[PDB]
Amino acid sequence: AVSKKEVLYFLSSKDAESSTAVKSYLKSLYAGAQVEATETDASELIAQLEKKYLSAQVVEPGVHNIALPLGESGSAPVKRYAAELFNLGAQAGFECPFIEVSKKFGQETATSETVKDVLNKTKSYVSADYNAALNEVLSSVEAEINGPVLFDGKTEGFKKFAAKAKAVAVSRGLPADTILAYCAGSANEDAADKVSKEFFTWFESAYTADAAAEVKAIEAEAASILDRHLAKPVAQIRKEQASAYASLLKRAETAKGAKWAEKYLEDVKAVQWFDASVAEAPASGPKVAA
Amino acid sequence: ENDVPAILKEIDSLVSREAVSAKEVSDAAVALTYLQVKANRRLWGKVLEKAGAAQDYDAASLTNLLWAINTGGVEHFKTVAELAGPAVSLLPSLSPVQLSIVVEALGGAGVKNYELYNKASAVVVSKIGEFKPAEIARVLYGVAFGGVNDVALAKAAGKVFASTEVDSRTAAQALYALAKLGRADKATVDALLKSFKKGTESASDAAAASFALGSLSFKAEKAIVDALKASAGDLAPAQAVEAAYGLALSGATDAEAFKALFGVVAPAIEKAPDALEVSSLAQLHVASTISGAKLPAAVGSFVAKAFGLAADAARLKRSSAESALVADVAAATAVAFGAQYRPEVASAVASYVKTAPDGSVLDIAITKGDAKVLVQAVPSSLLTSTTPAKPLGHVAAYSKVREAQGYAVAVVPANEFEALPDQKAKAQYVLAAIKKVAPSF
Amino acid sequence: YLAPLRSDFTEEITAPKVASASNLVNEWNN
Amino acid sequence: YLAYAVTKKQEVQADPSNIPFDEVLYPQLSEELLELELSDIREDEIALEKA
Amino acid sequence: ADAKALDELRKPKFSSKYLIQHVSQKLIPAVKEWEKSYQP
Amino acid sequence: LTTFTFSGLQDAPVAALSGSIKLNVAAKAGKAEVTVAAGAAKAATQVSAAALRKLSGSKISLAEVARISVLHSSIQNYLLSLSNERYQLLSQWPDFTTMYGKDFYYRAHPEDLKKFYDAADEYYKLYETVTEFDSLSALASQVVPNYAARRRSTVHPAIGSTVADGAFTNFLLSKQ
Amino acid sequence: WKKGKTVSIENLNTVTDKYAAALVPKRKLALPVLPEGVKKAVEDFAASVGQAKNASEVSELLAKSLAEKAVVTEGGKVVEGFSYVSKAVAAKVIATRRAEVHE
Repeated sequence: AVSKKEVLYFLSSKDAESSTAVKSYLKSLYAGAQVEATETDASELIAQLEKKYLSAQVVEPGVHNIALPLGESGSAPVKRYAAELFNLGAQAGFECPFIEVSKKFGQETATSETVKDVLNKTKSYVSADYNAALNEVLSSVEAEINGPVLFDGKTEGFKKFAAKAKAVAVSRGLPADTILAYCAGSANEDAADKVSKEFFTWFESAYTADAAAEVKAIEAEAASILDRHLAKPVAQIRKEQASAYASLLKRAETAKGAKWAEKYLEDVKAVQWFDASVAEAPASGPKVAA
Repeated sequence: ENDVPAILKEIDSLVSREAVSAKEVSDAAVALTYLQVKANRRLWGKVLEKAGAAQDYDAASLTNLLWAINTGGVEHFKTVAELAGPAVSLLPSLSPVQLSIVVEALGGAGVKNYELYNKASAVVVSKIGEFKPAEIARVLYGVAFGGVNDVALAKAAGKVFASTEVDSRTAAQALYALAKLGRADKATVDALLKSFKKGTESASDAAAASFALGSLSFKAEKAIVDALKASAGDLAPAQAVEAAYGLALSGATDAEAFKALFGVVAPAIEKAPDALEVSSLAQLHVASTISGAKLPAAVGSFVAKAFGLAADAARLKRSSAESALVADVAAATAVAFGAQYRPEVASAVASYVKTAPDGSVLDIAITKGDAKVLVQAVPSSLLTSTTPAKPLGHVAAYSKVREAQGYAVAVVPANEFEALPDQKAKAQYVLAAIKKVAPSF
Repeated sequence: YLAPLRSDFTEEITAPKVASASNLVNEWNN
Repeated sequence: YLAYAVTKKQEVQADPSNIPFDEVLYPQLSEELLELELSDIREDEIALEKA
Repeated sequence: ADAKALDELRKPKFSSKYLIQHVSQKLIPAVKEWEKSYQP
Repeated sequence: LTTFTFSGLQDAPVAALSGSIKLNVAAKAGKAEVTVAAGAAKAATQVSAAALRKLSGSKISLAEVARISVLHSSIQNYLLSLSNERYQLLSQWPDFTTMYGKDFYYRAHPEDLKKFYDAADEYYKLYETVTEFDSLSALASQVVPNYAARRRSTVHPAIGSTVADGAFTNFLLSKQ
Repeated sequence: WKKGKTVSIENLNTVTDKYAAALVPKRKLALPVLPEGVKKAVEDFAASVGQAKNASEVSELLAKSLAEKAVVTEGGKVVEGFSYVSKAVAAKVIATRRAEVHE
């Protein structure tokens, strides 16, 4: 059963095993069961850890339900794949990726006075091809002041760095004037409309190029896994795979009583139903209850 | 010589062969909506399997397909969102009546394609006399539900809806598009509310204009609500909820209209209670409260818990700038009720987080004896997207349900709250808002 | 057909490590 | 697939005209496989004419 | 036997979801007993 | 889809575009008589303007019945399409069995016939492993778990470098 | 096998026809099997003249007389004047030549 904080996370979720846990919970509440009071407890560090591990139970069956657009031509399979992961972010409680990674910046650098310590605590989230181009330009503005460039904004020594880092950001290809004019806004709704149409033209060309770089790495991983496997004789392949299949079954049979190992071996019985339901009618496929 | 299941088997053998082209998969889909084939899901699945496999696409077969997907009510996100590839490639090739069908179908399915709706709005704002007003509401329904807040189109649509009087189905699509954008421009809504006096042939657009008014909180216009009390058998139980929720939010008291609408949804929940979303079971409890019309004893107690469920789920998945606003408003609520120092505001805002009677959690809930006051912060996602920026109709939905639980909901909107410069001005804004609702505090 | 179950998070935001083209099309053409 | 392959292989292997005769296929080879064995005897016959 | 369901057949099979659940069922109740008992 | 859709019998398709199925509608004032002809069968029913509007009241919401998952079957479909590009170049292999006769055995150098018989044994090694298509499903499970861990990001499932770089300039080139 | 397509059994079978068409030798003896249409019409003629008990012997000599002068066909056509020395004739040349050198 679910712990009533999982089932609040699975309401806007749309995978199968989470909706049938919701639907049997809503069928219990139709038969007069009391909805248990959700906890007004679990302080700021424990609340961010439950949100970390309940979002990952919405993301994990959702990622396995998104077909990769491997070996497709065009942007719309890559835009479908990116839109399904956007919607998986919203179903799991994430915001927009722009609003969720900039929250990661301002959280990791809450205590930063100099921008060299910004550029070292946001190292995991910024590309090293871009972290280096902001560190080389930093040491030139460090050469003009011969004092550490501050994370102040009011400082004029930062204002000449922010005009040099804007020259770096346009060199990568990303419009730093359009990005800044979106998250700041404007007064009228007509001049803010044209900059949102120009941010979302960058943003869609941004997240497509992250999805397409993810597809081009799965395509390159699968093509090197296959070409290594096609160089084996077929007798080696069948026993390398039967050794890997049997070792991975035994790890789920060593684990007794665990919920994951009970569900692992129950899905092995559901794959063998799929192979057996196809053998009865192969022009029809698997037989669904209809 | 009149065979429906023998023509389904000949459509099934048309899309089960190996090289089905675009025109044959388009016309198999068109034939499945005119035949109304909701019962056979696998035959609809064989069509959308070949609809993704089809590589040719001219302007005619793409719009016949996307019409059939949208009209038939068939949802598959992977197939439809990859049909936006043909659409951006065929976009100058499309007629203005054809461009209205693809954007209404790709928008209504939720396809996040900013390159499509940017170029498909640019041909409406450039060639606006070329588009019939029914075709402007289709593009407006598409760009709104595709996640684009394109107000350059929403202004150019309103110039047409005041110049030409539109159909009732045309207006209710335009109201539904403006309700999701959250615009509530009374210069455009009232130009569309005069289309609902010639009668409405569908209940699905009388229910949708009902939802779109209450989401902007205008009011019920007396010819929508009496169109809804006679044709509330044409509506699905997920559609009759959003009719009654939209009438309750606009302030309708025609309780026999609510007898008609609740006569659909109550036997549907009694057959399968898990048939509706928990977001729609909560929109029933708002509608069963503000109009006050009752439900069965097994239903109205069940949807009362599903307001407690659907309000917690929106609190766990809080926008983190709403979490920054609630903990800011609760701090000003601690200063307003007397707390000069930080160990007093930190120990007071932890005491404001009492539990609601339905099981949910209220964030700023103050109790003095027999009177309770709830403070509500409504950030920007629940605000109207225009310049006066009143809060949307869903904030009075949450208020009047809590007011029927014993609370006196004081609304603190963030367009007014965060324009204030310091914590003392923010505390007197919160204190004045509590005095306006329950002056005992 | 079954995989090892992993429960670990990705903290870095990195490039996805495109692997190198194996020479199997060039070896089999040889 | 396999059922046609065991009746196409047997349709060829039951026909006795398909038995490969190396003397019919390669006539110059079986006349040289003979003169390998006849030249080994001729070397024994030259050794007895010399004796 | 035959003909399972559709909602039984829509489940992704070898996802984690239950290592993530088994970890959070042994990390969240084990860390509430860390912050309730914490002095440096 | 959304809750309310607004299409049906207005700007509808009036005729089919292919010859495999013949479509005719009778656009009357209230209703419409459809004439559908597919193969040997014909259907001729009547659909109202308010009969198509009730069609999208209940949604179909198609979903895929996969053997393991939709992710895995999309990787295995790519390995099956990659294994075709290797099979197509084993289709272009020269028929070495046309040189199996003894008029090629005995004209040839004895070491260039060992190599020829080793290059024929090599083709059966390559061909019997490229048609081992039952091994492609276990190869797809070597791609899945490393991909699925990159999607368990603590930031977002859809985050990447180009977005997180462009959202650094909003963080850096704003004040502090 | 095409890209997303399937393999048809009427193409897997014409491939197996190309494998079994190489199992035939490109020059072969036309070794005659006596069919049932002729070996019964000969046994009919033998049983009408009352030799039904030795009727099996009459057919075998007709089979062997065609078998002994079986002709060599190269590509379905008969190569004329093609003489071959068999493996049982050539092993009789060896066995007499061994016996006349051993003596």
